[PDB]
Amino acid sequence: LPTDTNWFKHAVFYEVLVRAFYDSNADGIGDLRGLTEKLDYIKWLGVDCLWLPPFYDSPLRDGGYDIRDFYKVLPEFGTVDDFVTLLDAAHRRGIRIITDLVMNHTSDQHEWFQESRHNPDGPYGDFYVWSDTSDRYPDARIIFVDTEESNWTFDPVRRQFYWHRFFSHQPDLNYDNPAVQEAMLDVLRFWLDLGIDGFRLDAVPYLFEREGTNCENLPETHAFLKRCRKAIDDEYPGRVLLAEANQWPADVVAYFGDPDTGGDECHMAFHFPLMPRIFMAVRRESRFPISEILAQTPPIPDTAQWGIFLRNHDELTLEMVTDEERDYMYAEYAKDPRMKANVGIRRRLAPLLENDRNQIELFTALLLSLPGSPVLYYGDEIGMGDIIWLGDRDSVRTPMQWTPDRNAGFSKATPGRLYLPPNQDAVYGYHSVNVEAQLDSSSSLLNWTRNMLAVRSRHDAFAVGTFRELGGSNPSVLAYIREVTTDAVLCVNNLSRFPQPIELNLQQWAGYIPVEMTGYVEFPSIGQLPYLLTLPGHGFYWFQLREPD
Amino acid sequence: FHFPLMPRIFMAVRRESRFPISEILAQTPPIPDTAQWGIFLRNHDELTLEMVTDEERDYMYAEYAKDPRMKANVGIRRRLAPLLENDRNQIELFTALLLSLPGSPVLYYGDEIGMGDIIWLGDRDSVRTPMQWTPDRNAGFSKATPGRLYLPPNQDAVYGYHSVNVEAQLDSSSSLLNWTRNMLAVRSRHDAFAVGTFRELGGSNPSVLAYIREVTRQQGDGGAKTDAVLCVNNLSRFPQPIELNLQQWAGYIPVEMTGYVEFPSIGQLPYLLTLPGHGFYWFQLREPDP
Amino acid sequence: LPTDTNWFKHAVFYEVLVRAFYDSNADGIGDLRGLTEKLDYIKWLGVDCLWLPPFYDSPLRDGGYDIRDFYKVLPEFGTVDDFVTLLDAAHRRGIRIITDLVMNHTSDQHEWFQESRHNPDGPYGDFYVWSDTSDRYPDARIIFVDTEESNWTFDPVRRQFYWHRFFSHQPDLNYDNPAVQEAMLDVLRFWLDLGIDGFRLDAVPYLFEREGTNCENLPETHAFLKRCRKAIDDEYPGRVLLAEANQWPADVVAYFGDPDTGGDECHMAFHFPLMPRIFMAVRRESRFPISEILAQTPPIPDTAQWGIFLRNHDELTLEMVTDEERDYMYAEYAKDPRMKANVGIRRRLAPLLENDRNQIELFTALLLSLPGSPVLYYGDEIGMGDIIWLGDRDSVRTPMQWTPDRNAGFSKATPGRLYLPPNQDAVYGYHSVNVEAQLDSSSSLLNWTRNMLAVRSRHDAFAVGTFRELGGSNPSVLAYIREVTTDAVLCVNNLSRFPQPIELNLQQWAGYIPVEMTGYVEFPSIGQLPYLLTLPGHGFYWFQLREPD
Ligand SMILES: [Ca+2]
Ligand SMILES: [Ca+2]
Ligand SMILES: [Cl-]
Ligand SMILES: [Cl-]
Ligand SMILES: [Cl-]
Ligand SMILES: [Cl-]
Ligand SMILES: [Cl-]
Ligand SMILES: [Cl-]
Ligand SMILES: [Cl-]
Ligand SMILES: [Cl-]
Ligand SMILES: [Cl-]
Ligand SMILES: [Cl-]
Ligand SMILES: [Mg+2]
Ligand SMILES: [Mg+2]
Repeated sequence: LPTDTNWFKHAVFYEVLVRAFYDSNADGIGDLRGLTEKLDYIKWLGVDCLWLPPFYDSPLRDGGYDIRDFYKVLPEFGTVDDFVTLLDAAHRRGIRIITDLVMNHTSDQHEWFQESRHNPDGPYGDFYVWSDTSDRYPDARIIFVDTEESNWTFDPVRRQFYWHRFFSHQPDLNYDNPAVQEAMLDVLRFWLDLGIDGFRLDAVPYLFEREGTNCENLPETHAFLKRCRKAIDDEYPGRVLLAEANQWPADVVAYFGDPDTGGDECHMAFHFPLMPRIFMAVRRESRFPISEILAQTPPIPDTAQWGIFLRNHDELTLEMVTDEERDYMYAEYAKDPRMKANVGIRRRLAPLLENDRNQIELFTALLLSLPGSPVLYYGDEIGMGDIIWLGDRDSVRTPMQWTPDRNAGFSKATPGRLYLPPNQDAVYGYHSVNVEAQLDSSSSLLNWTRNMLAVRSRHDAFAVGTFRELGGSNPSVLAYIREVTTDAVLCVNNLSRFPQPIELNLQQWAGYIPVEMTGYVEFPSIGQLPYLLTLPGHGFYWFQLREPD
Repeated sequence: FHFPLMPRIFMAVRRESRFPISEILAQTPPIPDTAQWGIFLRNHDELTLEMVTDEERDYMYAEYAKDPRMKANVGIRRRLAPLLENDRNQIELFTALLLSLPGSPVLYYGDEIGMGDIIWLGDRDSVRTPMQWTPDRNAGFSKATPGRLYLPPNQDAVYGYHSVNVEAQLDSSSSLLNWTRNMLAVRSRHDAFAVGTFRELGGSNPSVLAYIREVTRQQGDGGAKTDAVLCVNNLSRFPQPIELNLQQWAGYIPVEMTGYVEFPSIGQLPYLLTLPGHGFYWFQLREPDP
Repeated sequence: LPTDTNWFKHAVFYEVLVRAFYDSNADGIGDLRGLTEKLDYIKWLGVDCLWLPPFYDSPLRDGGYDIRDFYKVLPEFGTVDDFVTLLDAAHRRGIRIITDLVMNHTSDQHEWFQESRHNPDGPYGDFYVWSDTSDRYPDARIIFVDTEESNWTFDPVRRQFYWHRFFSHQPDLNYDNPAVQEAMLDVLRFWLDLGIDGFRLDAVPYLFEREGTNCENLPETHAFLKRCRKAIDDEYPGRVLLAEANQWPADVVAYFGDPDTGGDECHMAFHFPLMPRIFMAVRRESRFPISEILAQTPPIPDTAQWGIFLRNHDELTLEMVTDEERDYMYAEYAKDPRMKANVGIRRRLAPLLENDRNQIELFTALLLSLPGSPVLYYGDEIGMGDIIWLGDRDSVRTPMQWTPDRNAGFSKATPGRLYLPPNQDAVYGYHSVNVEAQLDSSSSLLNWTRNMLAVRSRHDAFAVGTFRELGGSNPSVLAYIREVTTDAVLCVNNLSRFPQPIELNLQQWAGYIPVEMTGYVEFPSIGQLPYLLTLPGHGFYWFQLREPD
């Protein structure tokens, strides 16, 4: 695709798992050719970039975040040639593709690790972090404290301990070895040469360890990220790096790099607390949890962008971000029985909201109008459910529900051969929830979602506009303006389950005509008196503020 | 019974215009003080399966045949949800109208949970299938074998008893059942719905039907139960503004009935209300404080 | 097809409703083009001739047995050209087609009747049976006694009464008018010229009325049937006429015509009491109800053949045949709560047998091995259920269940537009019972049924062989031999729900080797001692009796 260094600021992303989308070869597992065959749907929906979770060769002990070979596609998905076919077909439709790349560690099945343990004096001997003792780095917490007794594991072949921030079968790479830094840069270039549009870099806060520190966010870690950005800048302009740092927003800004250069590390990073705050704002019928999180988020470099999504947990660690000192809602999450029940489990949007269509629309409207580039998760656009018993992550990784036919139209294989089963319950089951059934009526969730994407795409203000919170009489309503300079939009959102009035001081736009964006009806022009808007429970409106003749 | 009401409401929504409703109400002659109209959300009389019409006096006479939904169901009783293609917003709108327009309303069993129908059973029997109490065997209507039921329950993915039943709706405050029960409770506390006058307010926007209903008020009353009520109904599928001339109620405070939120007091200027597609509001008009 | 005057004796028929089989045009109603597109399935199943119930233009007030135009296909099915397309496609596969033709009456919407009533002095004035009184023919019973107050109805246009044996909207044709006889012969020739292989002639016992008689089975009625047979014989050799006479078998033999000519009326007629007797034989665990009905059936002409099927009711009148004087089981049917519940309602095979797979196989084995040409009803080969609330006839006329997809794969229309809905219950619903699901395992009812048809087709004895009941020690077991002279088969059937032994005197075949027909295992050769066979509850065996070396 022609280079366009700001495409990611205007993009709506769609996170879609290769294994889950479409099985074209009847082995019961989604594949790259299958995903390629469904690109017309993705184009029609109106998203701009696919985000694929790891599809590399892997023993799949930790969902594929345990990588066995960075250079090879998991065989059941296809080969590198199928990946290029997918890339070309997407680009032909103006769709880009990014993927997750785990930087911190590999599977213990990786040939580098097997050489490291079997041949310590060989070229891979120092590719991992080895020690005669388990005493080093004692200030680093154990991320998976209920599963791992220690961040050090004794290897029976090498008879030394090796370091791992994640599970024991995921040994950490030794970034103090210059050959490791070059090998990982080479992985980046391999996929960039194939034509991938970018990566989400995963587990990067953990790259370097140092005594006297908690071994996260070290300056040498940021230094390596600068090398990655520089390689991109110099060799592949127009590609993107996204940071997965599950930290309070103030701490995450460091991952965009030096502000004096306009940003010299990641182009994007995720704003994790957004969904938990929106969720609590609705539970409490108060705009404040949202107002406060946005107001307290520091400025980022102008060429950079936050990523946002409607999830309460990071998919790598299954942890919800928080901060004892800087999060006023810190103790409040535990008081909410809905938040409490789902601790450490990914859930889809409809189940998080008890399948309340009004709330699904409200949360989606906020996702599409708040500052940042939004990520939609595959299946949320039809209101798919999840199956929590499959696992904390696999809960939301069931097959895409295309039709009410056998296997939800995901596969021609026998049901017992599917990698995971489709939902089969009365509410979320494929007999009632599927793409085919929603294609017809203009009032389905799918068509509503598609229309909202079309509307958003016609207003640059949503992607790159300023953000001005309007306050107002009523704390149950969140109202704001997005503006870019010629394009100005007003968004009003009712966090209460009951109808609410709001009087807004819109004097600065006096004379302007609010045009509602779905039906194009012209509302009364703005005057010097406060503008009354009335919303039903959980309702919202988007208005284009049109200049007077 | 006032038979043309539902066909006119149905057409008003199809047309996104208040007039088919404005008109049948305006043209309905006054009736004795002792008397009351009965109203219901059906397009056919159950005895004859005929829809009432009149070549000379119904301006919509030829228009019904032009609507394919209307045409398909000629001579067949259908339940409310199926008539409205299971659109929850429309079910609420039609129900709000049924509960606030003049007359005494009749709800049909099962419409409060959004039951479907089974047209193949017959032109009347379509709507006479068992009440769906639970997702159990026979929808919890009977312990008999299924082959012995007088008629079978709905079994499809949309309306079937595994999905649509009383038990499933009892829990959530947001179910259609709980919403309907709350609307009935609200109505029962406001006399103007049952015996109030009817004053159509007109307004800038033809897509919105607005009216006020008032109690004449005699001896030993004064309270919410006898306060005037204001109802506003959006017949368009899109969000709509409406500006109302309520100057005779200057100073009164509209209080929305379900959540009890006070809206700005009525002034001499036109009062702006904004509605989502197919939305409605009910307000108690409270007399101001001296 | 090349003429073969005995094809009907070797045929397995498949009764299939055009409206129910396959909707190719997405109007929700099965059609001729759709039936044509499913001929590969019909060929694969292994049936030899389709039997289509009436598909003529009709207001459908009595299931299409009320005909408005004998020369026109009901428009929603297609036109005469689609019918010829179907005919040619079937013939190409070696499949023949017969259809129901109602001879006794037309709809009151038929143009003949409208002319008869409006223009009495015109050419159609005497096409129906008119009278100033309702007094004629008082000895004729009212068939539909719960619905029709009289066999005479007063017409408000002509202001005379007209005769009808069926419903009032089905006026009887006047066969004493020679122009009526010629017009009906012309209907026969029209369809024969198109290429149809034959007709089931319906309601023929009622053609003529005479004072002093009950107006059934009159000699003039048989005389007209001889005209039909003669027209066939002379102009279209190799076509077939089937009689629908719901009468005791002794009375039905008259419909084959004069034995001295080898039969000069219908080629075939149905043996209605067979299923009720098999049903009662199983209920009582005794072979006698079957033995007796077969033994008491008189010989028929050698070029003629009984038709047999697994139904308890005639589809025209919804009556079960019986005889107060000649049926020893006459009072017994009412004592059986299963028979009692289903009086006057068509039910499919699986529901009649409470979905007991062992019994479905037993009844099917009997259908395929007893004397006569069997008719399979569409859907029974996969074990379809019925929906009794749809009506006494429409109970068994729901869409063919092809797949577990939307509308059971019968149509692409919306479900609310289907002519009738598919079964949706946990036992018989299309999510569990459909062709697709049964295609795979060799042990499905569909594949079992197909294999039984293949086996039957390889032994002429089943079609045209003699029938010798073997008696035996055990009254719970029905054993017989079918033989043609070189091909001899032994069938043994356990009517008891428990395992049963039977000792058979097979001395006449001493030395012969019984070879079981499904697995081809050779059983001990027959000697002079009685041959012991042991069967599980409701089991059966078919053996080929092979000549010794
Ligand atoms: Ca590390
Ligand atoms: Ca007759
Ligand atoms: Cl995947
Ligand atoms: Cl590869
Ligand atoms: Cl994540
Ligand atoms: Cl989550
Ligand atoms: Cl009525
Ligand atoms: Cl109706
Ligand atoms: Cl048919
Ligand atoms: Cl035709
Ligand atoms: Cl029959
Ligand atoms: Cl039957
Ligand atoms: Mg696959
Ligand atoms: Mg059709």
